[PDB]
Amino acid sequence: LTTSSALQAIQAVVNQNAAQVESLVSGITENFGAISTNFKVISQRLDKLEADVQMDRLINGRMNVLQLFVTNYKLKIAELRNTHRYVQSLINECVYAQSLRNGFCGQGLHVLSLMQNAPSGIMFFHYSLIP
Amino acid sequence: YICDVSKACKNLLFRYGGFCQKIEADIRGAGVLLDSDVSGLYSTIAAKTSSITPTTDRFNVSQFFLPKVQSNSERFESRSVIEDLLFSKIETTGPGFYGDYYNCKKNAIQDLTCAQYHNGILVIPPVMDAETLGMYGGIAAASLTLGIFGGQAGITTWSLAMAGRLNALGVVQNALVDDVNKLANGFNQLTASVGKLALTTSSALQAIQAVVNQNAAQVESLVSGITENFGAISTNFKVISQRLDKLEADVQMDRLINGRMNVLQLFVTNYKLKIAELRNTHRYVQSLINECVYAQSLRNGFCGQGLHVLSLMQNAPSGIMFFHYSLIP
Amino acid sequence: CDYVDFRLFNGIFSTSRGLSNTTTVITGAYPSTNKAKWFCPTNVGRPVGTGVGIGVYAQTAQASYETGGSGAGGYTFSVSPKHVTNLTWSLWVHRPWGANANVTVRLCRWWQGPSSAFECLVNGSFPSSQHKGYMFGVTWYNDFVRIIFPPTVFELQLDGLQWEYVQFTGPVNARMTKFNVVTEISSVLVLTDQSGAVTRYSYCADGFVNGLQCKLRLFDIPPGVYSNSEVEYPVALYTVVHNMSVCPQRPESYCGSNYCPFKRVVFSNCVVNYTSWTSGLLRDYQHLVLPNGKFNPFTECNGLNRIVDDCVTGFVLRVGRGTAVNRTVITPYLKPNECFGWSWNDYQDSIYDWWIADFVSTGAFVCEKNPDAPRTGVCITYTIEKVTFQGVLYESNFTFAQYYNVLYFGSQLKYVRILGKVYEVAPCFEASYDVLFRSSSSFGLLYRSFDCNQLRISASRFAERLLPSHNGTATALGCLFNATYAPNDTMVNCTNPLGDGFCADLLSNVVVRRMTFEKHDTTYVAPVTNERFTELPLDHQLVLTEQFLQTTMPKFSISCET
Amino acid sequence: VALYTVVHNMSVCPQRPESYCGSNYCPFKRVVFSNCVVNYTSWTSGLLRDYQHLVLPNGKFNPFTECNGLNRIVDDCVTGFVLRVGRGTAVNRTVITPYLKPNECFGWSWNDYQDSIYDWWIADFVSTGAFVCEKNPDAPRTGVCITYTIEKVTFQGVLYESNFTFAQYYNVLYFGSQLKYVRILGKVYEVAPCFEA
Ligand SMILES: *[C@@H]1O[C@H](CO)[C@@H](O[C@@H]2O[C@H](CO)[C@@H](O)[C@H](O)[C@H]2NC(C)=O)[C@H](O)[C@H]1NC(C)=O
Ligand SMILES: *[C@@H]1O[C@H](CO)[C@@H](O[C@@H]2O[C@H](CO)[C@@H](O)[C@H](O)[C@H]2NC(C)=O)[C@H](O)[C@H]1NC(C)=O
Ligand SMILES: *[C@@H]1O[C@H](CO)[C@@H](O[C@@H]2O[C@H](CO)[C@@H](O)[C@H](O)[C@H]2NC(C)=O)[C@H](O)[C@H]1NC(C)=O
Ligand SMILES: *[C@@H]1O[C@H](CO)[C@@H](O[C@@H]2O[C@H](CO)[C@@H](O)[C@H](O)[C@H]2NC(C)=O)[C@H](O)[C@H]1NC(C)=O
Ligand SMILES: *[C@@H]1O[C@H](CO)[C@@H](O[C@@H]2O[C@H](CO)[C@@H](O)[C@H](O)[C@H]2NC(C)=O)[C@H](O)[C@H]1NC(C)=O
Ligand SMILES: *[C@@H]1O[C@H](CO)[C@@H](O[C@@H]2O[C@H](CO)[C@@H](O)[C@H](O)[C@H]2NC(C)=O)[C@H](O)[C@H]1NC(C)=O
Ligand SMILES: *[C@@H]1O[C@H](CO)[C@@H](O)[C@H](O)[C@H]1NC(C)=O
Ligand SMILES: *[C@@H]1O[C@H](CO)[C@@H](O)[C@H](O)[C@H]1NC(C)=O
Ligand SMILES: *[C@@H]1O[C@H](CO)[C@@H](O)[C@H](O)[C@H]1NC(C)=O
Ligand SMILES: *[C@@H]1O[C@H](CO)[C@@H](O)[C@H](O)[C@H]1NC(C)=O
Ligand SMILES: *[C@@H]1O[C@H](CO)[C@@H](O)[C@H](O)[C@H]1NC(C)=O
Ligand SMILES: *[C@@H]1O[C@H](CO)[C@@H](O)[C@H](O)[C@H]1NC(C)=O
Ligand SMILES: *[C@@H]1O[C@H](CO)[C@@H](O)[C@H](O)[C@H]1NC(C)=O
Ligand SMILES: *[C@@H]1O[C@H](CO)[C@@H](O)[C@H](O)[C@H]1NC(C)=O
Ligand SMILES: *[C@@H]1O[C@H](CO)[C@@H](O)[C@H](O)[C@H]1NC(C)=O
Repeated sequence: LTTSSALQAIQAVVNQNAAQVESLVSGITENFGAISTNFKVISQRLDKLEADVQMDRLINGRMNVLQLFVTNYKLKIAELRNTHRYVQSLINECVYAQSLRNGFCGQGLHVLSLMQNAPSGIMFFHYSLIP
Repeated sequence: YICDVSKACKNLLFRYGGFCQKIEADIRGAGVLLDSDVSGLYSTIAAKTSSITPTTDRFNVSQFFLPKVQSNSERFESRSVIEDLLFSKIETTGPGFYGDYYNCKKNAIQDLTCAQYHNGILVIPPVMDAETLGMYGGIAAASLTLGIFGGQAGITTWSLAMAGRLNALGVVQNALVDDVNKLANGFNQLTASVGKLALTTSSALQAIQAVVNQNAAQVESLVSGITENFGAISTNFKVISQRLDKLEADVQMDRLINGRMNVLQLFVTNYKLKIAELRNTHRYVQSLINECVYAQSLRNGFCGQGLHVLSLMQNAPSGIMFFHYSLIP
Repeated sequence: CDYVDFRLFNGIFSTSRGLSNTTTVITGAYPSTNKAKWFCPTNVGRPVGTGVGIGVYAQTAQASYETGGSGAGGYTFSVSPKHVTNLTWSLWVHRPWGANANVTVRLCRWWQGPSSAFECLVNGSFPSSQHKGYMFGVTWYNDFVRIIFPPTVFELQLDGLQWEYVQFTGPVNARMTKFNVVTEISSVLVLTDQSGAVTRYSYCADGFVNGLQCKLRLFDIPPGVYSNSEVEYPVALYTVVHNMSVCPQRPESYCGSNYCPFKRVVFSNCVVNYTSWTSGLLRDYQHLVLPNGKFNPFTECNGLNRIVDDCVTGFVLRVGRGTAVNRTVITPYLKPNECFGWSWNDYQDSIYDWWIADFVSTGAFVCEKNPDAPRTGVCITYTIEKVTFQGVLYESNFTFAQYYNVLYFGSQLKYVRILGKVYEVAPCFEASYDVLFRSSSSFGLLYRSFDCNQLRISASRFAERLLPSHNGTATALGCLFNATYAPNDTMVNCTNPLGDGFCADLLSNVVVRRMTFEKHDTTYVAPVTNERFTELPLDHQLVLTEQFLQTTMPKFSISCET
Repeated sequence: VALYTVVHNMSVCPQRPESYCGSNYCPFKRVVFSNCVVNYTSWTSGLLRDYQHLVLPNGKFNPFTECNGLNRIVDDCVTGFVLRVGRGTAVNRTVITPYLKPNECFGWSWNDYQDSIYDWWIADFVSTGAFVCEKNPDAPRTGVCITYTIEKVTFQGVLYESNFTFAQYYNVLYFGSQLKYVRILGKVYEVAPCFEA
């Protein structure tokens, strides 16, 4: 992992997924300042004004975490639209054909390209002759 | 950023559902993706030259694209003449922290740090930082000759290289000295017209200013997020707990913490949104270097419209500018 | 003290929840790991030690296999405010001589540890551990009493307690019960085992490496470059920046001949003497004296803190007079942002004066003293005109308009005015540093925002700010301290990048080199149009290059009501 | 659902402080109620005509008539409090509610009804971390999926009896951010996910 920039690119995806999951787990564990995460507890112990202040703290705290997950998820989809068009060009032009484009299948004279599944994606193996 | 020295505020931050852990994981992973892209760019940029340097006969490429030779002064400069004009035509954004940052990058003083620290936020250079380098000098230098002299060296001059390029574009069978001089004059007039680009007319200078204007607007947002009080009586937390009772001190501290959390979170989202655009921008940039600059392309309209003669590249504020030369009828 | 068992600290650390095998930072009032802060002398008698702070901790000696038998140690200690009267609460904790002894804990109000008190909140006796070494403590930071005799913890918030003074005795056996007065709040990194019990700790401020351990949540730090360690600097609040004149007098409460409405006076932008509002004889205002011996004007507020800490906003003050039945002054109905107080006028006739202060919006402040001139040339976290900023003040010949006390250039604070003098606000560049870390005995420091040329750090401007680590090498990355800087050497294999084409070589000692990249060739061959030299390859190297591209994610279905 | 405000057994509370001040004027008598099981109708004399105003419409005794910031109706568990008592005289059968600081509750019952003498009590709910309930908790029903609330954290799941042991200071045990074990009435339960939700 310390020397391979392809293994490092996979670990960066796997590390960003765990950090997002902890955010959803923490968003329902913590109480955001209210006396409990149980809503019936809150309305039973407090008066009407303070029960409405603290329920507003829980609802907004959980809304913010959940909304942040959807934004990050939409931000990852929008990157992958133009990543897929790049990926379809590598399959059609490097794997299933012989390309004329300098440096597109690696630097040097292109011999062979193969492809393998990886965690959340695809790895391309480009073989070339450099002088 | 949220709770500057207040230990009372830092004891309240654990209530929010993993905010400060998630901020520090997102801004650090985004810089890892930024460093992974910039490193791939500079291994594409770094390229072999010929051991015998060809002579530019009447093409004035070294006066404009190549780093300026050190004059009778101990003020070393790494930039070319074109790279200096691109930094100096970009308008200022006024007083503030970002305008101080831009002018440090523009002035390019040797052994002077441009990093700033404010309120818990460090501004660190990326792994290579194009803004202190000339494109065709240095440790990671780009090749000037690789896309018209090719990868098997031996063509002695630029006049002999350009004659072969006009032959391969099918416009002259065997180029004479008047055919090559006509191409050298048209090159030199266009290259001298770069120094007269205004911001109002140049869509390339307008694309740089749009990046520089979005950076200043984001910096003001971080500066305003710790200046304003969001409705609380002060930005000092110890003031708040000393003057109010327990219920109202907890209402107003919640206003400051959420107000600063919202501004800081918005910066990380915008920063992640800019990283995600630049992943597929870099793959486009690597294709322009490999296929337009370091080779001769067969793709219509990819290096500009018309029959493609030459492409060169220069550093710009936060990026790269490609100079495409073509023959249209 | 000669020997404190530091392995007993594990039992007084705890987290909020049970955590298996984790590493976390906890924060609170904890015992010092400095053995000179402890107290255990042997003499002919029992020595009485004292201390001032927020807490106390204690360890009994190892009883098993020590030739003691049954005598253990008494550890009588008391905690009290700075001025003990009939009206203040105090603590008294005693264990007797022997094994199988009960600790008695008493939180009472004594008129005289005495036997008879007015009233007690804690009057308890309970068994304790003596079969091993045992550690316990009592803390009162921000008036939240915590009595930690493990495994149980008793807690109670008691506003206005103001405990600070600790006394403790212990009978010498054979040793003695050891004592540590806690003075401040600490952060501690801890490691838990499978069952959630702390098995390894480290205080975040015992040294330089300990602060980096708490920043990274790691006990064994691998070599690397660790950015944005921060320096803390003290604080300075300015509720006002100018001199105020004295306040008016309190309105007189004597209504002349008939019924009359109250007399209102505005207090605003002035310096107040609150004990001028009473007669001056102590027996009239004893109920207004705080446990720290300080006069306090108020007994009850609506929406505000009744304890006045040196500055409030402006207020409108109204006075009056009443009669107490059976020595009981009744608090009236208080509107929001009002505070009530009273003192005796004719004590034998049960006549009292009262005052209600209605804190309305004025923009101005009522303080108990005038501000001081700032200390120039040091980095301080200031608060001026409700805005907090970290920085350095220098005296300046700049002038701006008299209506303003701060001056901005864009969004940057440039000048302030304090007591009529104008100060330039300068940034303290040395607040942030990185660590270029090999091990605990070999590291280098990088001050990334600090240009440390020799003209700047030698000036009188930087005299109060110079530390020994600021005398390093000025680089394009900032100020590099005790690392060698070699910008002519290169590395193509950079594991530790610094930015700007620099790398940190952390193999033998800490060196900063340059990065390079391997130069590649192209496949385009220029056409041969005349006889010339060309450069053909003799053989080729076969190369495998890998390329990862993310293509997929899982789908999500969300019930947002759930 | 299944709420646990506490998970251990509590002993009984102390008695209400006596309101009779001996010979002169004296300050009130304060007692701390915390981590205990309370009988609120022990705070009255016991004759129904003294406390009729404290009986709720559902027939239940309620200790309080007026609160500042809290709900006056007590639903089986509150936080710990400091309780002070006193005694007064009602004119024309009208007990006056005094000034209440925030987080305080007031209540009263007749002491000598013919002479219009009443006892009163003010409970000041200060931060203790502990709770005052009217009964002890029960053992959980194992092997069914329940939405629990334990140590102020709500989770859906299934409890099974376990031979696992963790430290006595804790009532819940996490592996990372996942709740794995709880302790209820001294017994340790494995938290399992209900996959069929
Ligand atoms: C291209 O470079 C040549 C260098 O030989 C320039 O020619 C000289 O330019 C200087 C600057 O004005 C004059 O003083 C000399 O008289 C010129 N000498 C000759 C022989 O031309 C030329 O101006 C450059 N062209 C452009 C468009 O920049
Ligand atoms: C503190 O309390 C003690 C005891 O309650 C007070 O001492 C009494 O003072 C009165 C006169 O005010 C004497 O008649 C009594 O004989 C004293 N002793 C007792 C046991 O009551 C003392 O005055 C109080 N001090 C203050 C400053 O209030
Ligand atoms: C604190 O508790 C002790 C006992 O633990 C109380 O001492 C007893 O007080 C009663 C009533 O005055 C006496 O009859 C006993 O002789 C005392 N001694 C015992 C039981 O050993 C003490 O009064 C309590 N303090 C307060 C203020 O109530
Ligand atoms: C604040 O007010 C008190 C109360 O009047 C002042 O104390 C008196 O000062 C005079 C000096 O003229 C003395 O003769 C008296 O003995 C003081 N005590 C009393 C009880 O009257 C005090 O000087 C004022 N100022 C400050 C700064 O405390
Ligand atoms: C910072 O360190 C440098 C290097 O040690 C100091 O420069 C030396 O100062 C001494 C004075 O004691 C001179 O005699 C030497 O000629 C200097 N140069 C060397 C040793 O190369 C400098 O004084 C230090 N400055 C501060 C502010 O500590
Ligand atoms: C709660 O307190 C009430 C009031 O004292 C208790 O009720 C009394 O219990 C005794 C039993 O010893 C009976 O002799 C009395 O007749 C009961 N009523 C009255 C009005 O005194 C009750 O037992 C206590 N406990 C519970 C669980 O309710
Ligand atoms: C000590 O405590 C035990 C248990 O609480 C009790 O049984 C015993 O009577 C106590 N003895 C004394 C002298 O306090
Ligand atoms: C963590 O706990 C497990 C058992 O749950 C046990 O292997 C050991 O105590 C810890 N292991 C590590 C690697 O921390
Ligand atoms: C005042 O004190 C007397 C005796 O000291 C007592 O009888 C009376 O109830 C008290 N209260 C009032 C309101 O008079
Ligand atoms: C301010 O003016 C005085 C008087 O000319 C001068 O001596 C001083 O250097 C000036 N600057 C500062 C920073 O005091
Ligand atoms: C402010 O008040 C102090 C009080 O001693 C006085 O000495 C000083 O002259 C006043 N004025 C200024 C400008 O500091
Ligand atoms: C590069 O450096 C790493 C760490 O120093 C080392 O493990 C690796 O073998 C090196 N590889 C080359 C090709 O130098
Ligand atoms: C009490 O009742 C009497 C007659 O029953 C009445 O005159 C009086 O106004 C009432 N109120 C007070 C405060 O005495
Ligand atoms: C717990 O221990 C007992 C005694 O050995 C055993 O019978 C039982 O299977 C164990 N496991 C559970 C889940 O009760
Ligand atoms: C808890 O209280 C109940 C009350 O009946 C008792 O039966 C039980 O033994 C106590 N202890 C445990 C561990 O449940």
